[PDB]
Amino acid sequence: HAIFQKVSVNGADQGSLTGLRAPNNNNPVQNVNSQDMICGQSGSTSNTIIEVKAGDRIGAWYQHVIGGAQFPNDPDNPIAKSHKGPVMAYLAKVDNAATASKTGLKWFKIWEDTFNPSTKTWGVDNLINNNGWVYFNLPQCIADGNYLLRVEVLALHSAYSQGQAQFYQSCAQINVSGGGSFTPASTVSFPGAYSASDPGILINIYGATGQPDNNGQPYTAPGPAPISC
Ligand SMILES: [Cu+2]
Repeated sequence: HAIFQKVSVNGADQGSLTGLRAPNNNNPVQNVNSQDMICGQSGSTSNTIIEVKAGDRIGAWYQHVIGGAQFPNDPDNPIAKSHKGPVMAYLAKVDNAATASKTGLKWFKIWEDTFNPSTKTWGVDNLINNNGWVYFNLPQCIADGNYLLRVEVLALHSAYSQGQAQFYQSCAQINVSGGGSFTPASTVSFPGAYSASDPGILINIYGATGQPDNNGQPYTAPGPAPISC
């Protein structure tokens, strides 16, 4: 239970909900066929389009509720420790990031922090240790212009049952300058890219003594591999 609700650009805080299409509650999306998978449940929208340069260091901030912790010493801020899983980021090129319909876009993955089997560390573990932030660079080669930037937490604490993996998604509206001429060889659809039977979605992450360590096995994130310039 958490909401992606703020972006930073090379460390500069763009402000709460600035440029975001974000849900207004922290409940998960669980039906991978839902249009809610694209940018989360329909919630707040913003007219701002965040100016970024290709290659920039982007931060995406999750907190338990809109605005931060739900109450003093909230143990589930930025997200409950139990919610082990990967974090993924995708781009979709759009003409106008403020007015584009979220439906039917052509998505490609640019980054993910999944599971390190030898350290037993999930992307959500790093999110927690970075106080809700996940950091990644925009590719240096992507073309100039508007994009939606979709960031997604996949929490697997209940994912051993069909349709009970939990998704926490929002989209940021950005304009890229200083880019290159990259065109993705392949794109995917949301909804569509994920199937409930995917081995990173229908998964029992619990080991011998009940710890969520994936039995020290490698984990396969759903969707396509991140592009590289
Ligand atoms: Cu939760």
